[PDB]
Amino acid sequence: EQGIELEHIDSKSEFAHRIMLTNILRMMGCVKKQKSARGIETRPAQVI
Amino acid sequence: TRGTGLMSANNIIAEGIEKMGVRTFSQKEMAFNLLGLLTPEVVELCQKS
Amino acid sequence: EIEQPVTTFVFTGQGSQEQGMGMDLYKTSKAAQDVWNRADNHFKDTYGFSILDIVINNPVNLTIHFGGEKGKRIRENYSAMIFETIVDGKLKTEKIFKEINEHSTSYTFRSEKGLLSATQFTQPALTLMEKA
Repeated sequence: EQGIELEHIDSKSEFAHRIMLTNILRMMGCVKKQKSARGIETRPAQVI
Repeated sequence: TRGTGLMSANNIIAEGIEKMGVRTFSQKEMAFNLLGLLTPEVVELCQKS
Repeated sequence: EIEQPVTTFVFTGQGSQEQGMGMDLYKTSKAAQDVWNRADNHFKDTYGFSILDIVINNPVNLTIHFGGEKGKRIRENYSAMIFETIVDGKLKTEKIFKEINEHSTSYTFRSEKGLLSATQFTQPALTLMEKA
């Protein structure tokens, strides 16, 4: 996102924010759910 | 992190930023830095806190 | 109240074990559930595997992971598994699980055809089927 100040924030930025935050939380949540579903308490995934 | 090592609007001022006593990184350098966080020692550190 | 005719109970050895054994009883009997569960909880909490899972699904390979504070406690229990011999008056110590050290992230049990017939799992599995 370049040349997008406060007053320019619209569809691209709201989508970019989905990729780069909301769906990273979702991604982490999914592998949490999959591990717990199989009782995997002792193989944490390191998130860089 | 200087891109593909070609002429960027960011790369052309990197040498200038370094004149401040500050370090910019090749992608290989930054990859090494990051792969350094998957060493057994810091993997175990992440598990503590 | 009348005694049953004179009875002797005989308990079967290794070689008889079968995938899914004792699990019909596990569904229907409170008494059996409590036996299998007490045991399953013991194995999961101290050695990081389920004796029920092994009896039910008879996996070919099973790998124990030593991640996080729960995983290191389990790894200690694998390392603390020793031979208590008494030679020349003094005690000496020998590690079952030579591979598992302070730097081990996992240990894997293997078997050609299924872990249920590797004696270390076979014995508890058979014992429980019978005790239940």
